[PDB]
Amino acid sequence: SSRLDAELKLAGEFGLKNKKEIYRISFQLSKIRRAARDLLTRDEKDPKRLFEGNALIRRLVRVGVLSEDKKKLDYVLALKVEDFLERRLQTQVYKLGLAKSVHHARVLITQRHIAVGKQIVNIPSFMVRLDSEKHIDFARPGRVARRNAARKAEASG
Amino acid sequence: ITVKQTNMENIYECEFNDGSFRLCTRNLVPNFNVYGERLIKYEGVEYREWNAFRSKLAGAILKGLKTNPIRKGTKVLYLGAASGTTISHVSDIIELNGKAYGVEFSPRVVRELLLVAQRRPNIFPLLADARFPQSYKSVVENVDVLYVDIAQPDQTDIAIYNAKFFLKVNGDMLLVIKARSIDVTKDPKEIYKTEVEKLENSNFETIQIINLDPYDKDHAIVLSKYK
Amino acid sequence: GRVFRYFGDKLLISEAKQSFTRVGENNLTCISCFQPRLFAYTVSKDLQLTKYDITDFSKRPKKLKYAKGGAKYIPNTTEGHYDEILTVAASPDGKYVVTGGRDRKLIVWSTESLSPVKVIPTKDRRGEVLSLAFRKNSDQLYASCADFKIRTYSINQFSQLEILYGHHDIVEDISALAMERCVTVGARDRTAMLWKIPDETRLTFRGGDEPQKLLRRWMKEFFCEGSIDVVSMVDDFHFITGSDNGNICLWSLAKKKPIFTERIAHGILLLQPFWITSLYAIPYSNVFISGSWSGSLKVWKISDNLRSFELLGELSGAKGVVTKIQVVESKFRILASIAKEHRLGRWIANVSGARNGIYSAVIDQ
Amino acid sequence: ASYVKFEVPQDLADKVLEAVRKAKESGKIKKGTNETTKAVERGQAKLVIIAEDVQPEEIVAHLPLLCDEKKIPYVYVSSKKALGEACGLQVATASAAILEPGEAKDLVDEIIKRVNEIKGKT
Amino acid sequence: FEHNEALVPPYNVLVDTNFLSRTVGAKLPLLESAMDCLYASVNIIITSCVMAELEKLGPRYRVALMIARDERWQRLTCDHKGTYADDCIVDRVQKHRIYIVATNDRDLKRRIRKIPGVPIMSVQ
RNA sequence: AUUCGGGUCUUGUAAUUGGAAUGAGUACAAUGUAAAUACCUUAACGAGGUUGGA
Repeated sequence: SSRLDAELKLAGEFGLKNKKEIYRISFQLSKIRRAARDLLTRDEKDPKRLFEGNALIRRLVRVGVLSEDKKKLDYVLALKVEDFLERRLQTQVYKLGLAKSVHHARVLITQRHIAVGKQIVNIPSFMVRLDSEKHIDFARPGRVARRNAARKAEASG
Repeated sequence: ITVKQTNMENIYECEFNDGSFRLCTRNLVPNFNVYGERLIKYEGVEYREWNAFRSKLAGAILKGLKTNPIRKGTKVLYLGAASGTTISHVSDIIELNGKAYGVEFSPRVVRELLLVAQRRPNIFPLLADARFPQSYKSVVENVDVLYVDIAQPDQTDIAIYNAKFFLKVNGDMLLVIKARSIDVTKDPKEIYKTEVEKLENSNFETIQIINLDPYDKDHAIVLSKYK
Repeated sequence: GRVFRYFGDKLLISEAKQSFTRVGENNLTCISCFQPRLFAYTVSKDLQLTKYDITDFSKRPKKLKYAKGGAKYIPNTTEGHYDEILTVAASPDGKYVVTGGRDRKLIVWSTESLSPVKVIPTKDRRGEVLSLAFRKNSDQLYASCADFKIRTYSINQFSQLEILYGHHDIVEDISALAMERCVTVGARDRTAMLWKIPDETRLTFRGGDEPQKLLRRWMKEFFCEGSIDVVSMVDDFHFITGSDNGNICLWSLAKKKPIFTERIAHGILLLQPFWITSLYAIPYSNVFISGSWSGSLKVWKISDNLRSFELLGELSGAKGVVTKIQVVESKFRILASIAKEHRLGRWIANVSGARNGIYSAVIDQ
Repeated sequence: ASYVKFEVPQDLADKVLEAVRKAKESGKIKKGTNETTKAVERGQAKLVIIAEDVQPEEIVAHLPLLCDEKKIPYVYVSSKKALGEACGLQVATASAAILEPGEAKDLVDEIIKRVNEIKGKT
Repeated sequence: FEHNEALVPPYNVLVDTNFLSRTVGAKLPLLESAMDCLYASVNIIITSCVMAELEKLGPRYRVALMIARDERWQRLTCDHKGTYADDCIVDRVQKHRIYIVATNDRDLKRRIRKIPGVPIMSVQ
């Protein structure tokens, strides 16, 4: 069923990113209010449409948001769900070499290692923005990330 | 080794020394290959191996193209002839009787098409922009097949325009849909649907829609008949 | 802590005394001058550190002592360099000179014996040292590195104090005065950043302006910037940057955009601009000097209203790739390290009069 | 330079170098002009990256022509030293190719679509 | 349910005639209703068969037609407008299980659930 | 969904590698119930084992 094949979809996103639950639920609801309140544009350019504009538009974000356009951020309702997902270390920290493959990643995110330019960040679902600083930090030292720096060419997206 | 005919004219399959099956065409210019392809003699007749990973037509065949409108003595207008890979295979298929008109607007590449077209009386090279069929109106004739593989966002529209100039009523159009050069943002599968609709909202009768995967990522080929 | 030195108009630049001193080394990457008997220190890709007496403005720099590193020193806490030395800074107290480069080590040497007294590793496999700057009248050292971090040190503790984060590319150049703060440039991030160490805050200034956009707003009445490469602080409230499109920009801490821009400051030679490869504002004055590989050192004067700068003159004996500029006084003496190559290995087609050594210019009034 | 077909703004150039690094880590890349060539000739490459400061220009001049025949998108970066050093090398490289993007799929798809826009298209 | 997904914004939604009538004579903003529930750009369309059927209804119930002929729904040019609305949508979605269907015809919905990957919308 | 066709092709080791994974104890003063102030925060010292279907 659509319920069913949905309960498929979710499990698809279940490592289309990396989660293990219904943080897909988290991000989901997010997308709602984002849209929702947003989609409640409605309306005109009410000086409100204004602040809210460059406002929610300043969703960008880094690793987050879109790229360069809008206005119409319902695109996100498409993305966000399927985009807001990445961004955060939960995603955009495998896609940077260090992490051998999502799993082999969250584990260091937790397990002390993996730190955002000073200070670790166990919160294994932070968010990224101006990333170039997402190194190991470590402070004999964070091993799994300090030598397996095959990320020395992690020119990815 | 063994070579034998297939459901489609002048298109053959090989049994190999090891037990592999690969497409090939009957070599119009024996002893001579256009890209690096393997030349194969069987019962004193030479065939050119047709690599599916390079040629979209070979791909579409291997993905089960019902009926191929390109055969012996067919007249084709080939939009986006490039270096001559695929067009050389349609030259083999069409034989001296038929004719291929290769339109291509990148000089860097028509350079290498020239070499292919010198050796082959079938092929009539044209350095022109497929967006202006007026600029080759005066060299071409009307045709049976409009084979269209051009990297352009409005590729479909270009194809329809050439069609109402050159495609015979009840002729066929093989149109390659390049998702990533129409829009890298959109889903390839949403693109295939909306482009086909352009053909239908003109008057092309969608016969078959193939997905070129393994062989070509984010590509689909449409076969349809102009009315 | 502002600009109070107005000698720009007094400078007898046209009648400057110019000299050059060859070195047997390949590719000086940096020069550091000490000012209370005056000293200069040079470092090279050839792993040589060299000390000169420059106190006699009548004669060329007098070589006193040298120390050469090498393969022997492969580990990184050995007391010698084994990969390209990229930067050198003399301590304001006269006691220390510290070097750093591609072997991810700071090495602090005594000026007395030219011997390593302490080696402080960056502890990162990507932490190459790209630039050094002491806080003036202090032992506090700032090292800009290739892993996007700026590391701070207390030199008479021989320790690392902290690490600063913000840049999104290599931190090519760093400049500091007397305040506990510094300016850095991030190359391809096209930002300059002002670090207020005690306030734990930082200002961010952005370049990388689209030429089509610039032209579009100029029609209200040029060259693409891909990297901001050099930086120098003129006072505690202003600084200058130099880019690989020839732009020399004057910035105020209060403004988001540059308060003034001199485009293609070193000219061109379809069109390619000369990069700014060297930039030194003499502290709290209205003069600064710029260098490229175009054959001359341009000396500029800042307005008294700090809203512009203007070309004072040229020092045309300076052929080669200028890698670093320093100015000492007693009479001004400009010293500049000249190499056949760019400090960092950026590729340079035809450098005219390519050579290895130290350019000197003595200017009166 | 003349083998450069279109203009790449530095933001994109940096997003390319990033895309390559993540592809070393999580996917499969090819590095060097000959290997890049073979990757195009074989149709394996999804994105081709060409440096702008190649010193005889003609060394990579065949790539735009070749990529168009095989319909593989290509992009420029300004430094060959920077592309090689991205690639996981300590020496320069004139051209490279991404065969499988891995954890850069999203990042690549944005590039192959920005170079479409600043090329024409829609 | 073993169904591989590839849906991308904007969703393509076929609106049937019953839904159109319904939303009209109860003042329900059909367009915004779909953007709300799909939480993304939607292209809202109606087959020629559905709108034809409306056309007949329109002879005594004016108002559905205008909304139904609005650009918001864009016409899907089917080859068979003569086939009941139900069968029309079914034969169009049977080859394109891609499009979402908004219908008040619980009979049409039941037989569409059969096809994997068909979002189904309706008004309570 | 298969009925036969089709799809194509890793998958098992109740095989052999990975770090000095980590957890838990030990001063550790302590924002600190001036005594809670070893229980916090450190720091470390040490330290991985529902359903349906035979």
